[PDB]
Amino acid sequence: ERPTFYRQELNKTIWEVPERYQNLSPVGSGAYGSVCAAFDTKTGLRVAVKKLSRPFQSIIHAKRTYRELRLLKHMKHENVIGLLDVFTPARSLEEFNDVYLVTHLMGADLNNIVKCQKLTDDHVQFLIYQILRGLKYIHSADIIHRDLKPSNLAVNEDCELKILDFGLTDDEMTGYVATRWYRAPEIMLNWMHYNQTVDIWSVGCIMAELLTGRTLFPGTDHIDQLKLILRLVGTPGAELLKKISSESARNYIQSLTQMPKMNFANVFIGANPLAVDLLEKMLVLDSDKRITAAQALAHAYFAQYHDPDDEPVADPYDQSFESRDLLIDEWKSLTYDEVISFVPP
Repeated sequence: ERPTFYRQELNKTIWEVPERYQNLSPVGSGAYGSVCAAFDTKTGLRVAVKKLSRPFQSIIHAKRTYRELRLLKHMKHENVIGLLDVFTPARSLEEFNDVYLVTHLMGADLNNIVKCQKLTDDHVQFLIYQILRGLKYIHSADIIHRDLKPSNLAVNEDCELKILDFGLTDDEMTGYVATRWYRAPEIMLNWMHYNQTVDIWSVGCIMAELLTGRTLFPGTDHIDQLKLILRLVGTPGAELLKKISSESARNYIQSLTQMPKMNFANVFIGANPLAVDLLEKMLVLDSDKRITAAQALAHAYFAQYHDPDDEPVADPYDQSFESRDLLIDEWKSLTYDEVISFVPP
């Protein structure tokens, strides 16, 4: 059942893939590996074929490679980037070295959408609706995205959306950078263990922006960002304070001049009041009191799209491997096993 593979060198990289993938075209690269756009003659879609570079260079890499493959194979939802195929030209574990992932190619991320046009409220309900729909699925499996942002949301000409490369160095989070602007404060300052409510905070930031055309919390750094946040939602109370482990963070938080939550109706002037209500429920300083993806889908803002019968949950995702210490060669074997055992949808 092994498909026939064919080799070729495109932009200094050798690609050895099944013949079902045609017209490969280099669409970029990075620290992760090279990526080609291709015509998948089986599904008929335009796909992204990524060749992982040195997936087993070290224990840490070998694990990351395994983790991403595991996460991609699990996701089966219209609003979440799923795995269309995974392969290696190797005929055995001894020859196993390169890994290729095939995912659907959506076109552009949310950032590129907003650059080309001005989104109506109807566009925003639909886009947030889909994000929440995919998040309910993700969360039902006890999986946290961890780094939801406009660049991690692919959209197409029909406004359909899919959540991309989930959270898998802080340097990328320093300064006036977008990569940190959508992060819940409790994880930004390592105040506590992050749970899925961290994603709901990212959604509020994104929805606010789509409504105003402006970044909700464009901090010049972590502290500046924290002040922009506390200013909007108020400084912490005693109940939220007890939940912060670090005695230093508490002392710091208690040093700030206390402020009340601002009126969201006067921040998001002219926005649909339902959207304003929902944002107040998403941007709650205490993560335990944030609205859940499931609860949010049922909020009146989404009445035109909500359908409790077309908002599926996922099968349990087993992440026991996360707390497992193995050698590079063992992680590689596990990875190999996941590849050859892949079953097309």
